[PDB]
Amino acid sequence: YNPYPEDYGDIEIG
Amino acid sequence: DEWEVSREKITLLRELGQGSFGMVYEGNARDIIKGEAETRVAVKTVNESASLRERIEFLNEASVMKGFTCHHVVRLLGVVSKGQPTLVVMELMAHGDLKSYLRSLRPEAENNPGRPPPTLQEMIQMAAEIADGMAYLNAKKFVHRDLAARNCMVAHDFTVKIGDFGMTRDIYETDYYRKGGKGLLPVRWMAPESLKDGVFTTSSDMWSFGVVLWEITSLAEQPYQGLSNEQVLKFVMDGGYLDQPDNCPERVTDLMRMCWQFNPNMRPTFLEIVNLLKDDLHPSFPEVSFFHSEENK
Repeated sequence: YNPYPEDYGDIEIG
Repeated sequence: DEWEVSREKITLLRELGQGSFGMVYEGNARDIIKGEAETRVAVKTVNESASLRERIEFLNEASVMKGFTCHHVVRLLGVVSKGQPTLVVMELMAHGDLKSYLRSLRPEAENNPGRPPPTLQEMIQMAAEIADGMAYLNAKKFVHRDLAARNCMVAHDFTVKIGDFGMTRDIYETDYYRKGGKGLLPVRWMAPESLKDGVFTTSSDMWSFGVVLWEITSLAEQPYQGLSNEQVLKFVMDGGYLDQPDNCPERVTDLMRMCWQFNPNMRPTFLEIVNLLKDDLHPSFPEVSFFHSEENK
């Protein structure tokens, strides 16, 4: 049940 | 609660790994599944220092899962909500998350379990299972928003199931969920219109499904390697998409391309994916699938 924190990034959408 | 489990029935054995909101454990649960005196389970918990938002989201995710019954969706087994901490008890997936699983099957992987990489047949089976779980979620009027190999789980018998509903949202009233603004987001899995307009629909889950196929065929390489998060955001909004992995089977390439149509209205549905694949699957599939069930109406 590995976290992959690098698979998320702080970005703006919309 | 029909979901409540007595705390004394749970024993924690070891840490499985960090979940969205806190540590997940492998545990034993007594008398949680009819016919089993004791069952090995996954137990999700909230971090001691979780923000208020994270504490709320952890509880919301457990709540969402109470409504689901699908062979291709990881099962909620119970909640310990008396006293503290809250324990969320789920079906243990013996082979972990699919991203970790795929990475272990690389020829050079230190943890290569001594088994060959997925065959075309096995990749098609995985695809149909993931799409069936997603078809179910869509029929239940939820959008997943974080479909990715890391959020699919692999059972003892190698059946793949959708897990991790940390970003999942109800779409019953409108068929979409909109959330513009800054966020910690799975940018490499997100559809151009999600990036542009903040909109999430079953069609944007379909885009992510395409990336899952790309992960399966690349043994979970990182999508858009060499691009930063901000470069991916630009690239994809401007019509960019991933290249085909080395030796990617053509059947799978064709599907990926369809999932990555710029216009969401042109992408397939999850029901269409299962239907495309329905004649190339294990004999048990119609016995367990949402697709072949009376519920699929």
